[PDB]
Amino acid sequence: TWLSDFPQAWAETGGMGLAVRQAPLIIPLKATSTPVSIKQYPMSQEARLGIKPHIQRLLDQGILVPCQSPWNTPLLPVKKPGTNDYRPVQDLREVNKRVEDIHPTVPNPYNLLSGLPPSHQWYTVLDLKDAFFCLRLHPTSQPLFAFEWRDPEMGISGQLTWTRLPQGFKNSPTLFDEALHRDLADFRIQHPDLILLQYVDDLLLAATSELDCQQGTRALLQTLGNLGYRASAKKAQICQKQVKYLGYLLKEGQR
Amino acid sequence: TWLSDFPQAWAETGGMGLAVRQAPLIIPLKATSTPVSIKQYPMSQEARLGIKPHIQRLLDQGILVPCQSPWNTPLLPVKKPGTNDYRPVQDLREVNKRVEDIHPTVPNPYNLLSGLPPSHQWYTVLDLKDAFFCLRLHPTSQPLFAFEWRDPEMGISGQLTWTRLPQGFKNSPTLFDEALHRDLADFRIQHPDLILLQYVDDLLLAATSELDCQQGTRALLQTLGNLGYRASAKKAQICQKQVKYLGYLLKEGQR
DNA sequence: ATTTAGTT
DNA sequence: AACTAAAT
DNA sequence: ATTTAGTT
DNA sequence: AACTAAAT
Repeated sequence: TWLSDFPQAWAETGGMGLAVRQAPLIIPLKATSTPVSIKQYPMSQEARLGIKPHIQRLLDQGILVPCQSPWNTPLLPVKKPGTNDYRPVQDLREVNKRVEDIHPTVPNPYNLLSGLPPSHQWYTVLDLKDAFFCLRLHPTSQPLFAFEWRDPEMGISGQLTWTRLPQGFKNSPTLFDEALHRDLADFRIQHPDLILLQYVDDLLLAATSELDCQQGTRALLQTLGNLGYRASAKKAQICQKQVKYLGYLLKEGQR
Repeated sequence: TWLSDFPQAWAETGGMGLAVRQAPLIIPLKATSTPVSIKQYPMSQEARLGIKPHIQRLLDQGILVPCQSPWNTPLLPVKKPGTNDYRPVQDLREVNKRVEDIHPTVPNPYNLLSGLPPSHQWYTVLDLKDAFFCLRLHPTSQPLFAFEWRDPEMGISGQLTWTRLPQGFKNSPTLFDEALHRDLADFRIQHPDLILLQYVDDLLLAATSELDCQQGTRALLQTLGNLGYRASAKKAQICQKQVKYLGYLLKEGQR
């Protein structure tokens, strides 16, 4: 039982993650940027009620904190179903435009998979849960991602912001990918025979023998857990001959 | 008085032209072409009355003749003014598509004018009237350009066609330009010092001295008249230092 | 609620 | 230029 | 009266 | 995709 031997490595039994080895991230602005404050678009009670539980959970988790900032972007009520449950989606486009660009270092899936040799037939796929939220944001950069939150009946001060790398920020995928690479560098050095592919929060470990894949997976889960990341036990594909990775179906070394 | 010394050369005093040296033109069809017969679109009495005098004049001139043909294209009532006088415009597009293409040998005005040296400052401009109609169409090709004509009160048999190169035919400008070049080849050889530019029916004669331009123009008018072409006395610009040719204003050797 | 790159 | 489709 | 290449 | 502009 992998879930039992590695309690800390799974999102199911390890609690929200936090990359303890990673220094809080500082987000540099473009040379001429000035704060932009876009008023919150009026939200219906339906959308607000649907979103509230999520905001509360994040505040309880310390991922969202009250603040007073010259920056402000609108929260969008987005429901996946035909018209069911709502979830908060922040429109950070005006913030993204004022943030200095960085080199896109995340490889496209096609090129990433090209590094998978035929020799390693035993695959293991893990996806990290709430990956961006595992990376802390430096207090100086936190104000940048502020939005307004007002509960008609006892609403928070006014604005809330993130203490972790947020969704909707143009550099999140790249910064997370680079941070995880730094954290798993040693693991790669300690396991020369293993093949590890990283695509932001989607990991593929490849070994030659079921045994290698087994021991390798134990080591990877142990490492991820200690670093503060959390993998989804529900979606985990362990030591399989066939697995689904990045939209592909890896079987017999195909795709 | 040029109009008096060259009666035959002017459209005003020489009658409709006819290039007597040019063999009637044979129009080759594309390898797979078959006759196309498009019914005449109903025409209002207003348009018909406006067009009638033109049709009658052409029939009197032998330019239009009755016929029975498997080919037929529509006549369009087109009035230049805001809604005044109508004139017949034949829609020969379906005929054009079935006629074999020929190399476009008429040079564009820009390139044509590049052959005008600074030495020849005395210009003479003539435009031939009803140029295409001066070229006969071989009896075998005449049926190709048939259209319907019916006078509510005593209408012609049915169809009429052209005995001369028609307007609206894709190869008319090129075939006329090549025919005139053949007819004026000798003139060019007999006047080495003169510069003659031809753009379909628009002619520009350039000389070094007013005298040369004078004698040259007399010779050109005499030649055109004898060949069966007719120039517009009204629009004629003779031995000028400045003239309008092909939309350009030739002055001092400029443009 | 807005933007934007595409399509029609 | 009026519509779609994506995207935050 | 229809077509067509362009624009909006 | 609804409109224009030319063209025969």
